[PDB]
Amino acid sequence: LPPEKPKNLSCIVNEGKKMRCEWDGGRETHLETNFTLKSEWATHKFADCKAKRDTPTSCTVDYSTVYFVNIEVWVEAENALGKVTSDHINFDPVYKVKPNPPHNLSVINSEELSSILKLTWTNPSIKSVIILKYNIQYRTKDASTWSQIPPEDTASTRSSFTVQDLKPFTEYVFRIRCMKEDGKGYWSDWSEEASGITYEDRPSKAPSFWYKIDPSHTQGYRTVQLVWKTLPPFEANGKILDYEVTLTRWKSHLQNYTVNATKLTVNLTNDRYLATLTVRNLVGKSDAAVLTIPACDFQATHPVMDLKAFPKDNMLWVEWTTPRESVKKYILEWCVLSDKAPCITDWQQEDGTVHRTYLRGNLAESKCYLITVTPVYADGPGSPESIKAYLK
Amino acid sequence: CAIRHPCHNNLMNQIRSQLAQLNGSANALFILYYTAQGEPFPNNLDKLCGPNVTDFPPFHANGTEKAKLVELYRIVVYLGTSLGNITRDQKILNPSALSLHSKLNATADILRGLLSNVLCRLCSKYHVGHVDVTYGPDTSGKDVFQKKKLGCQLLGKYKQIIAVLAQAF
Amino acid sequence: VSLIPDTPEILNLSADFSTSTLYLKWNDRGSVFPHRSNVIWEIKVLRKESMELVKLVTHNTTLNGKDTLHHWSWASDMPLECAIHFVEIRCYIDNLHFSGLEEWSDWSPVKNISWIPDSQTKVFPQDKVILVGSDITFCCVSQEKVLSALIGHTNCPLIHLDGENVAIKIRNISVSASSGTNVVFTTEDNIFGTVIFAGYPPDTPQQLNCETHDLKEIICSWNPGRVTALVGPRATSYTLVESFSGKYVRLKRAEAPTNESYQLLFQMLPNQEIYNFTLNAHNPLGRSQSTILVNITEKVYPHTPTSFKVKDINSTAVKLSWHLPGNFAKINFLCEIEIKKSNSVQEQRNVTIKGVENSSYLVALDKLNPYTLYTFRIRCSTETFWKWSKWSNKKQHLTTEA
Ligand SMILES: *[C@@H]1O[C@H](CO)[C@@H](O[C@@H]2O[C@H](CO)[C@@H](O)[C@H](O)[C@H]2NC(C)=O)[C@H](O)[C@H]1NC(C)=O
Ligand SMILES: *[C@@H]1O[C@H](CO)[C@@H](O[C@@H]2O[C@H](CO)[C@@H](O)[C@H](O)[C@H]2NC(C)=O)[C@H](O)[C@H]1NC(C)=O
Ligand SMILES: *[C@@H]1O[C@H](CO)[C@@H](O[C@@H]2O[C@H](CO)[C@@H](O)[C@H](O)[C@H]2NC(C)=O)[C@H](O)[C@H]1NC(C)=O
Ligand SMILES: *[C@@H]1O[C@H](CO)[C@@H](O[C@@H]2O[C@H](CO)[C@@H](O)[C@H](O)[C@H]2NC(C)=O)[C@H](O)[C@H]1NC(C)=O
Ligand SMILES: *[C@@H]1O[C@H](CO)[C@@H](O[C@@H]2O[C@H](CO)[C@@H](O)[C@H](O)[C@H]2NC(C)=O)[C@H](O)[C@H]1NC(C)=O
Ligand SMILES: *[C@@H]1O[C@H](CO)[C@@H](O)[C@H](O)[C@H]1NC(C)=O
Ligand SMILES: *[C@@H]1O[C@H](CO)[C@@H](O)[C@H](O)[C@H]1NC(C)=O
Ligand SMILES: *[C@@H]1O[C@H](CO)[C@@H](O)[C@H](O)[C@H]1NC(C)=O
Ligand SMILES: *[C@@H]1O[C@H](CO)[C@@H](O)[C@H](O)[C@H]1NC(C)=O
Ligand SMILES: *[C@@H]1O[C@H](CO)[C@@H](O)[C@H](O)[C@H]1NC(C)=O
Repeated sequence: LPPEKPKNLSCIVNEGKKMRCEWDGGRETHLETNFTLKSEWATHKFADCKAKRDTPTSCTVDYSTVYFVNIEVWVEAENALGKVTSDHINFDPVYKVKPNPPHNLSVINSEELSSILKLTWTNPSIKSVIILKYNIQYRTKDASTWSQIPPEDTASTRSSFTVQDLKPFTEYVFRIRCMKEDGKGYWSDWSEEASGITYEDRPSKAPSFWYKIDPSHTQGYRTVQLVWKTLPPFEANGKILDYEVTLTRWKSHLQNYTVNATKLTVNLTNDRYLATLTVRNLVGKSDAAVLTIPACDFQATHPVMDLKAFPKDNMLWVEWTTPRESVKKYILEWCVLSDKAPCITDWQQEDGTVHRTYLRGNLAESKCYLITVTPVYADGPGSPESIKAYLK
Repeated sequence: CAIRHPCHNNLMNQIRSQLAQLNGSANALFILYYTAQGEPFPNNLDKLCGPNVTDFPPFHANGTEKAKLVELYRIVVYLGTSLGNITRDQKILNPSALSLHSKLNATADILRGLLSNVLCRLCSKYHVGHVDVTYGPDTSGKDVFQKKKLGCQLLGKYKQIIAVLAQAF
Repeated sequence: VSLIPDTPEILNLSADFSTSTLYLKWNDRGSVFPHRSNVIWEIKVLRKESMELVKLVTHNTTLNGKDTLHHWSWASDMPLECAIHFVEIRCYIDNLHFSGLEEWSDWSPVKNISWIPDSQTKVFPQDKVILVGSDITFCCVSQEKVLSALIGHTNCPLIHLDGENVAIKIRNISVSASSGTNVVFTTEDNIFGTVIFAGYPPDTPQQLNCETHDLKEIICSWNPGRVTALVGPRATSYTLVESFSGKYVRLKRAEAPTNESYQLLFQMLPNQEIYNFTLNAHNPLGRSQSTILVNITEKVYPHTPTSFKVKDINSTAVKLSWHLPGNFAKINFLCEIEIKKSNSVQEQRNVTIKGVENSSYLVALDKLNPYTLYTFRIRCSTETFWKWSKWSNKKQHLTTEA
């Protein structure tokens, strides 16, 4: 039972340590064998690699590795009957070098720019011998699949790189590995992950808000209630500091408030007014919305017809026919009719083009909800309508 | 030359990279040597570690490639012998240092590799068959201070000649 | 009358340039003076054109009116290769039975020695080893003017000599490093220097005790005291010698990264039963020694048993059999076998076993329970109380139950 040629002659070199070459086993041959690896500089040879009997996997070399010097390596196996040698290869140990991953990755944010970030790292000690190429993958704070950076950019030895086209106030994680430039060689391990954070340039388009009014409290004096929703932590682009709303009309009123909360109670007159809400951040130059409060006595002003709300499925879908030619927006309200207790209402804003949508709240089962749709026009809201509908 | 099997073809780029690495390692080794030698040495470098040796193989840049390779072979043989002697002397005198010995061993290994490469190239290209090499005495002994001074001057001359050879080839 | 002694003559003068000392010899003309009168000899050592550096006196007496040679030596503080040195002698006889006045005799004719340049070295001495704190003077002979000199980047002042030579007096030197401090003399275009070594005497080796693993050899170790600050060919060399027999072994300092404590091999001699060792230490500055007497029988340290099995016949429970190398065919053993129950208790018992050849041993047991998750462990001692042997690999081979 002569052992077959130990072919496939795999081999790998490691940076800072000695190299090692592999082979194929073949059949069991039911006999003990000792693989004797060889080395040849074409001028002078060295000691033969003796595979340890406990784990004869690759090799156990003893000479230091030198680059830019070819060497011929082959495997020699022999059992009690027969002798056979494997094939020979001539390779350069500088190509099989497996570099080390970069260390101490740093991330710093830019001033006034949220998309532009900076990435700095430290190249290993092998940068002086060979030319390194990098491969960087980035993802958000919570992502399953990483995003691949085009390798055409990081194709040369560089110490820093700048990332752009990024969303504001989004933390990102980076990692990098390096290998030889010409593509010949094994990739290095992945470096340590470094977190980062973008800037807080400016909030979103507009913090939409809706007004609430009571009837005449004391002979024409009515209280107004201003409420607005909280912008999610992806459009505000930074921590919310305070809200700022301005109101002025009728040649005499001009006020400004910096209430931290959403609810503020101010007593106004019967005359019309113009609302303007801004949300100030640590940077500034925020955006402004608008709202028109109607006058004292207004008629129905084009009420809504054909209102419906129904199950099927899992969310009450409201729908209505198209209103008249002039419609600004729809802001419908709803509450639950609880026995022996009043109801508090919620609200949401819809665009003028949309005629059917689903409400977003915390409704429960086996309850009756009174959904009221208030059509908002140019000169004030119109006569609303109500309808009851179960959940399940 | 008793060549076992034919050589590679990129020997020129190989020896160029080896000469660059040799220049770098020689600069680093010289810095380490004149830093770890002693206190009065760095202050009087211009007089103690001058690049003047009583015997050293000359080099001609205007010469042909064959003559340049022969001169490089002679120079690397002399440098290997002198580096072995200096390493022995430094291991005898100061056994505490380890980075210096590691750099010396790495430089000797790279010198032997360059020697093998240039011998392979010269025997595969021009078929010189045999070369003429002259061996000398220890040229440094019986005096500790003279040993130190000769070693530092030799390392300075080696740094200079390797900085010249890095641009020559 | 005036009694004037005869002018003495210097027979021969010599010097040892290695240790920088002088050798003087002369023969008094005692055959002329029959009386046994007391005499006094004064020798003045004058250098650098009659500077009168030191003056000595030696009191002697004529040996029954005979002429015998007297030798006198002196160690100079400055190397003899730095300047010229003159020497003259004179005597003054004092007769107890003389009535007239006694004066001093004339000085001997001048006898000088001058070192002729035979080597290329210009600074003296070369590689000298002295005690820390000793006073030494360095000299640099040359043909050109010297600018300055410095050892510990100090630039100490320099003194002048007769011909174009300078010297520096460095008092109370400091401790040197692994390499000697360079005593350089900055010339106009060259630098000549040497090295000096300042080390401490070898400390007495403490903690000198040794046991034995087998009755074939002894391994006696120790630890040095204060570091002598001398590394290389001038380091200390410890040597262990025997008192009664006289055999000796030498330790080797080949490899540089040495261990903390130095062991030493000493083969046991047949049937001695008594060992009285005496360790020696050598150094170019001093020496120390320390003796110790031990009883090799009681100073024994057994080895841990290896390659032992746990099995027996279907009869009463396992009779162990461990292998212990060495030569103990004369003394007995006290291997205590510790049996452990199912993580509940662990009883102790010991049985005596006579020594055997370099092979395994045999023992017996008594009424061990069934499996009960039993485990085995052994640690051998000796009838002579000492450190117990190291534990071996625990085995839990159980004889069949039910
Ligand atoms: C990365 O920064 C750390 C400091 O946070 C440093 O790590 C030192 O690395 C050296 C050698 O690798 C060690 O001897 C030190 O113990 C490490 N820690 C410190 C605090 O110095 C170093 O500046 C950088 N290390 C790398 C590998 O890039
Ligand atoms: C010192 O000793 C030397 C001896 O080496 C003296 O030199 C001798 O001088 C006399 C006359 O001057 C000559 O006749 C001898 O031949 C010399 N001996 C030699 C050259 O070996 C020298 O005079 C003594 N004194 C001094 C001051 O040097
Ligand atoms: C020789 O010099 C050393 C130090 O240069 C002196 O050692 C000092 O001695 C004083 C008191 O004697 C101590 O207070 C210092 O702490 C010592 N310093 C050191 C570094 O040991 C030594 O005394 C000097 N010798 C003489 C005879 O004066
Ligand atoms: C070892 O035997 C000697 C007998 O020669 C004991 O006596 C010592 O002998 C040495 C000889 O160099 C002397 O230096 C010691 O002073 C002697 N010691 C005594 C107490 O007389 C020696 O004692 C024995 N060793 C021990 C440890 O007792
Ligand atoms: C050195 O050790 C031996 C062995 O332990 C001692 O010899 C023992 O002497 C006692 C007498 O007190 C006998 O009862 C033992 O049988 C002896 N053991 C033997 C012969 O193996 C010897 O006495 C010790 N030396 C000293 C000075 O105490
Ligand atoms: C063996 O060859 C195959 C190619 O089919 C591949 O797994 C590799 O190159 C070799 N593997 C080993 C372990 O030698
Ligand atoms: C390995 O096996 C071969 C079989 O030819 C044998 O000659 C050799 O002694 C064994 N051991 C070693 C270390 O090679
Ligand atoms: C609010 O208005 C008052 C009116 O005098 C003015 O002083 C103040 O600066 C204003 N605050 C902001 C934040 O505009
Ligand atoms: C009230 O405003 C302050 C800032 O003046 C700040 O603590 C926060 O915006 C508000 N407080 C709370 C408890 O939300
Ligand atoms: C409430 O409105 C009334 C108007 O009649 C007046 O007291 C004032 O404007 C408001 N008071 C408070 C405390 O807001």
